[PDB]
Amino acid sequence: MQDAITALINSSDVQGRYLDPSSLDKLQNYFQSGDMRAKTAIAVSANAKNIVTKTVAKSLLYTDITAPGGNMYTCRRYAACVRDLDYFLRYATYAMLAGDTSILDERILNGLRETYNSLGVPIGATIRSVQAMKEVVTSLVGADAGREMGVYFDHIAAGLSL
Amino acid sequence: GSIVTELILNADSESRYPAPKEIQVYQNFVKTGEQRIRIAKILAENEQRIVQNGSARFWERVPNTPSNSGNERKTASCQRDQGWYIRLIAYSVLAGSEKPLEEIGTIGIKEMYNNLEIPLRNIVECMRCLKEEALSLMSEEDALEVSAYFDYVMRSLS
Ligand SMILES: *[C@H](C)[C@H]1/C(=C/c2[nH]c(/C=C3N=C(/C=C4\NC(=O)C(CC)=C4C)C(C)=C\3CCC(=O)O)c(CCC(=O)O)c2C)NC(=O)[C@@H]1C
Ligand SMILES: *[C@H](C)[C@H]1/C(=C/c2[nH]c(/C=C3N=C(/C=C4\NC(=O)C(CC)=C4C)C(C)=C\3CCC(=O)O)c(CCC(=O)O)c2C)NC(=O)[C@@H]1C
Ligand SMILES: [K+]
Ligand SMILES: [K+]
Repeated sequence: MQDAITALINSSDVQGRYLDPSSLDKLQNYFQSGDMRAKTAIAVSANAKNIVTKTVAKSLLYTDITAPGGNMYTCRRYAACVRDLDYFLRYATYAMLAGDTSILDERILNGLRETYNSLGVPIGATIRSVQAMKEVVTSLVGADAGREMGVYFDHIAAGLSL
Repeated sequence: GSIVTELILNADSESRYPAPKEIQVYQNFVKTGEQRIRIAKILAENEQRIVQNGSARFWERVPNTPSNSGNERKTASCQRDQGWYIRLIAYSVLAGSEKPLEEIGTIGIKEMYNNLEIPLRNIVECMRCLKEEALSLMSEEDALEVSAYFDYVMRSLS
């Protein structure tokens, strides 16, 4: 995968150059954000199961998707869904820590639009639930860190629209 | 990749969040950021000095070598490579790992140089010369990190 540092290294390396004044210090920017990033990852790690519970409650329950014939009907399918929300949360945290979205493109969104449509998984409902996760997490970590995790959530949501 | 990438990919392989140990590594790493950037700046501004002074000691140490055969191009080529290894080492220092150096410079090194018909031990030698120059431009502490990266390149060439 690529991180905030790896990315800057790679953009330099393709022009055969040492890191430039702006690539440096963007690096300083990152190194300074680590504490907040470690703080956020720790808190999400300890509220992971709780976050998805609130997420599901606010976007997927009491709808046509949990009714017979719905894509979230059948405990198996309900559990699959919750597992996918588990994946979005964990991977968005990896990304936030890395300070780069690349890991989402390669480990989460690779063939997901395609896989979902194949299985009948409602894409608009999924986006809805990702935007709820955003808010639930912001309610747990504050707006300051909430914006940061927001960017990664927005990324996932955006890559399902296409 | 980088130290951060290694931590994340570790957790990924166990399908879990970062552990207490992985978080502490991360915190100790980013804490040394300013110093790391100081080191990489040294290397950047002293590329020509290191290369030319190291080339100079190197060629005295090893006169039979394809960069010292009265062939420009060949000489130019070798001088360019030395500069590239400095760049890679600088990236590694910033990354907190030999990953940048490994991916860009180390994996395939024997196959490439062998193909080019450049004796490996001579490259190792030149690395010693470059190593010395760079160490001298910097503090005792700063020298520790940088030493190992130079050592790494030399490890891979034998
Ligand atoms: C929950 C918010 C929504 C929902 C989810 C849903 N997903 C599946 C099926 C799959 N989900 C994935 C996704 C991934 N697998 C991975 O390893 C990764 C990367 C870490 C991702 C993102 C895949 C590949 C599948 C297929 C395999 C499987 O079935 O387990 C289901 C099951 C659908 C079915 O018909 O079997 C469901 C229910 N569904 C909803 O209604 C929500 C909107
Ligand atoms: C210098 C210390 C030694 C030396 C080297 C030597 N190099 C060349 C030619 C090339 N070297 C490279 C190397 C790289 N390609 C990469 O991707 C990387 C990693 C980032 C490196 C370091 C390449 C590709 C070339 C080929 C020319 C080109 O750039 O297209 C030569 C010339 C060989 C020739 O026959 O032309 C030499 C001599 N020679 C010495 O004496 C030292 C031990
Ligand atoms: K919990
Ligand atoms: K090799």
